[PDB]
Order: sequence, then C-alpha cells, then structure tokens
Amino acid sequence: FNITETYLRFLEEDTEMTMPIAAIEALVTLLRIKTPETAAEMINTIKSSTEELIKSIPNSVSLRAGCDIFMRFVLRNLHLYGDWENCKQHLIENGQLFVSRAKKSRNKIAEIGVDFIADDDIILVHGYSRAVFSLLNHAANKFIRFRCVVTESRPSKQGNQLYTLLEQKGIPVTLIVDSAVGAVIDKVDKVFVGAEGVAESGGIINLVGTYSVGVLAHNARKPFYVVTESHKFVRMFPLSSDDLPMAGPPLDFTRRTDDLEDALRGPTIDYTAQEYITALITDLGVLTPSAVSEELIKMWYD
Amino acid sequence: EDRLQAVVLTDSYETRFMPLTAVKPRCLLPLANVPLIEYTLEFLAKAGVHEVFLICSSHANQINDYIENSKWNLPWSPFKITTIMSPEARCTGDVMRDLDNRGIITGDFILVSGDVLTNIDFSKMLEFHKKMHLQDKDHISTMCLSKASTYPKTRTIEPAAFVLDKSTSRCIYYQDLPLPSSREKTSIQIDPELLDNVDEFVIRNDLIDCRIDICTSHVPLIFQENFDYQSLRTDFVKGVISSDILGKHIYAYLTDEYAVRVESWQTYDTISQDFLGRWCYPLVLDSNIQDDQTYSYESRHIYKEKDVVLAQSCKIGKCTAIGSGTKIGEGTK
Repeated sequence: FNITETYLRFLEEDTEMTMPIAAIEALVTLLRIKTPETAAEMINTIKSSTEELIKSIPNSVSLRAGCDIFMRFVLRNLHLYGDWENCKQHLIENGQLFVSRAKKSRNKIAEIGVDFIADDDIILVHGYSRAVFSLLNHAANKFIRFRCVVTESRPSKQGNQLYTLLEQKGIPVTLIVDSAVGAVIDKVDKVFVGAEGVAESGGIINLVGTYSVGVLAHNARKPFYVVTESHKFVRMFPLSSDDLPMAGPPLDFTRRTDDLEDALRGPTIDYTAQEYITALITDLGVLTPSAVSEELIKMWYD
Repeated sequence: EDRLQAVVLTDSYETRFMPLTAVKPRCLLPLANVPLIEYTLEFLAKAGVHEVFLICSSHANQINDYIENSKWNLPWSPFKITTIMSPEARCTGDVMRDLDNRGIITGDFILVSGDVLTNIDFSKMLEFHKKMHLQDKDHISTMCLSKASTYPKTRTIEPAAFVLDKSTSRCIYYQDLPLPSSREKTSIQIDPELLDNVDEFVIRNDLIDCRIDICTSHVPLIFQENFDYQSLRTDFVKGVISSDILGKHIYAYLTDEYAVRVESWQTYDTISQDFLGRWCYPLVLDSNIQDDQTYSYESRHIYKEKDVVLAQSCKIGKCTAIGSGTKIGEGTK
C-alpha cells in the first residue's frame, strides 16, 4: 500500500500539514486497513514500514521521532485492558485528531510566545520553523513593534526563502551573511532559532550554522531562543560536537582536481550543547533546561 | 480619634483657568488622563474619611452624574458622598455659614480648597494636630506647607510669605507680592504685638501653599459671627492672628515631601511633569487607581497602558505617558 509514496505526494501542499504530522497521518492510514485487532500481524509490519522509511531517508530526523510517539500512543490505548474494539476505534480516530492537534498547539504558542518580544526589539532570526514564523506573524497581528535581521543560511538557500516570506508580511528586513554574523551582535536585542530536533541532553539538532550562533551569543551575553512544536523529541544523545546520524558525508577530503567538481562537502547538520540555549518554547508550557529529558522520561517510562 | 468627616471646596477657582471651565466643571479636568477629583478622593481614603461633602453649583449636574458613576456610590466604600447645592458663584465664607445653618459638623472636620495631590501620610498630621490641641484649649485650624524648589523665581502666582515660630510653629503673617512680574512694591509691614511672646521669628517665602485644613467645631460658629470674612487665607488667617479673640491659636505644618495645590496653568504643567517623573513615590500611573487603568512602567520614565498601538521606526522620549486604544503613525517624536 506504501507509506514513502504517500509522503512524496505532499509537494505543493505542506505548511498546514507539518512534515512529521503528515508522516503520522500516513502511519494511521496504513494501520487501519489490515485490521488493528491483531498485535503480531500489524505492529511487526508497522515496524518494517518505519525501517523501510529510515532506509529511504537522506537528511531528515523528525520522521523517526514522530513514529515513536505514535507507537507509544498505540500501546497506551489498551493499557486499561478495555474492549478490543472501542480501544481500536479510538486509535484509528486519533490520526485525524493528531493533525487537528497541530492547529490547536499553534493557536496556543502564538499567544504565549509573543510575550518574549518586548517593545521595540531588533531580532536576528536563524533557520525556518513553522512555530517561530507564526510567532512573528501573530505579533504583527497583535500590532507590536519589532525589527528583523535575516541570516544567510546555506542548505538549499534558506536565507533568501526566509527573506521573501518576510516581504509578504510587511516587516523591514536586510540580508546578513553567516560569516559576518559576529559583527551584528550589538545592534541585536535577541537571537531566535527554529530546530529540526531537540536532544535528550537538552541540546539542539539544527542546520548548517547554529552552534556558531549559539557560542557567539554566549560571548555577547545576548539571549538565544529555540521555538518549536512539541513532537520533535528523539531518544538521541549526540555525545560530541561533531557526531550525528548521516547518509552522506561526515567531512570528506578529496584528491587533486582540475575540472572542479568535488568541493562542497561540509557538515550540513550541527549540534550545540545545553548551556547555549537561554530559552525554549513549545505548547507544553514555557520550559527550557532539564524539561526536554523529563518529557522523554515520562513518554518512554525508562 | 476615629470617625472623620470631610468637606471639599469645588466651584472655587473657576475662570482662573481662562479658556476652559465653559461647559464642563473645574475639577473634571484630567491631570494624567484621570480627573482631578479622583486624586483628592484617593487622598481622603488614605487619610481615613468616613463621610464626604462636596460643594457644587455651576455645572453641578455633571458633577452629580460623575459621582453616580464613581467607585464610592457602591456600598463597600469607606465613605459616602453628599453634595451641597448653593446659589451660583459665592465666596467661601458664604458656604461656611450655609453649612453651619444645616449643622452636620461634629468635632474635628476637614476642609480642602482646590485639588491637591500629595504623597504625605496624614496619620502623622492628625496626631500632631491632636497633641497641640491638648496643649491649650483655644486652638483652631491646621495648615500644610512644603519646601519649594530651592528658589521660587518661576513661581509668581503664589508669593505668600510666612512668618513662623521655631518652637510652636504658629503663623504670624501672610503677604502677597507682585515683585518679579511687576516691579512696583517693595515694602511689607508687620504687626509688633507678638514680639516677646514668640522671640524666635522665622520669615520665609520658600514655602509652597497647600490649602488643606484640619478644623475644629469653632470654625463654622466664627464664620457666622464674623460674616465680613470672605476668604480663608488672605483676610481670615491675618484676622485670627491680629487680636480678634485673644488667646486663639492656628497651626502651620512643615513637611519635607511633595505637596502642591493646583491653581494655575503653569503650576499644573510643573505638577504634571513631577508626576511623570518619580517625585510622588506612591502616586504613579502604573499602580492604577481608577480600576479601568492598565498602565505599565517602562524604563526611561515611559508610560504605556494596555492596547497601545504604535507604527514601526518611531522614537519616544523621556517622561511620556500614552493612554489606551491609541494609534500612532510613522515619523513621530
């Protein structure tokens, strides 16, 4: 029936259906066909489909995290030894209810996380997450004064994409390069970030230059922010500064070339430690330091 | 010591404010986006008043309707407001005789002319009034005074010179002077009847008037007896001192903290700038007294209420206050 193909169908869609929430909705559809009455036939085939999904993954982390929460909810269903049928109907229904919860959470955060941006504050924003930009838009809806500084992130050129999406709103902007990002931290009140994942330790899984931002801000004593939707938690503990799950290059040094083809190769995803984050924002209240681990301990019961 | 009644002199300094007071009353006007009466009423509540009196005649209907809407018509209030309706525009002496004819004054009563905002605790004042009343029987009224801004060279409307005792703090003389605005008069003549009774004479012009009074039951009886007295400061105080009834005393109270009565436009402007600054430590916009107020303090003395709307790239200054539901455009200072 396929799950990778269902995820590939979301091309011109996105924005509303968040990348993990669309993968979770795809997991529920695959579950509801071949009877969730059996726990040997279904769960094993769900595990095989997640393994097939991980094997097809090039540079995504959040899809593995979202699977875990689904699994957890499924197991928790019939924890009351309830009827093998009303528990099943509640499990199938919690697929569309899971996607509907992404809207309700965004409604919560955009009213909570506008408080952090005070009267007339210049912001240097890095990365693009649907939660951080929704704060930025619904603060403009709240009629609050804020300036914006764009970071030239280099994955699939994200800075230019961010700049254009800020133009459509009506907020004054200018391009700042990630090389010169050190020379900006004096005319900037606060530094904001959108994460691809949040660590078990309390650190962050992010883009092509975020640790560098974290350290410079720690030097300048200027605050460093992480805002996300509460589903990007993996049981992952990157022990060192340069160790992450990869399908491509972990720093490759190429031979002598004349035509100039083999060059680009650098760490596209980088980790930053727990100390560098001043504040973290999700729908699960306002919490930062040891909070992430407590969430993971509560979920995994281990 | 408990049970205290207060009388407020409104309809008193009208047309002293020249372009205004045409349609709406004197005391309705806001200092910091809130009526002048509200400040006075807050001073009454902090003092400990159980019964409130107000004097309304000109634009009296608008005053009465404002009291109806006020936070004191509601049963939980420590004081109840009763309005005195008199003939249109009369002197303070005429109102004093009217109130004595009605006869509500019991023991020690309060009289305030104009609207005064002060941070000075009144509990100390009451005690020192009572301590001095126990000193001798024939003792009348209490007057408040505060230290001026070093030199009163900009203060021309209030040129009141006070002669005071170092030991008993009794007032001797009151005098008005045209001096800096109109260079015509220089001379001040003083009565030499009280020379060796006092000995420690202290003459000062460096004191601000307050016109806030703690008064005994003697006062309304004296006003009816001597109906020639129209004023309460210029002729009355001087008349009391200059052997009208022998052995009668009046108080003068010195206080280091801020207490300024509103009277003129340029005095009002200074008081307002003092309120925007942190001169009146308790009396600040952020505390919110009118209940509808939602002001919040920001650094560099900038006040903003809730629902403040402002355009981007706009500069705000020092000692500023902006109300609720307010919109501002670009390029504003």
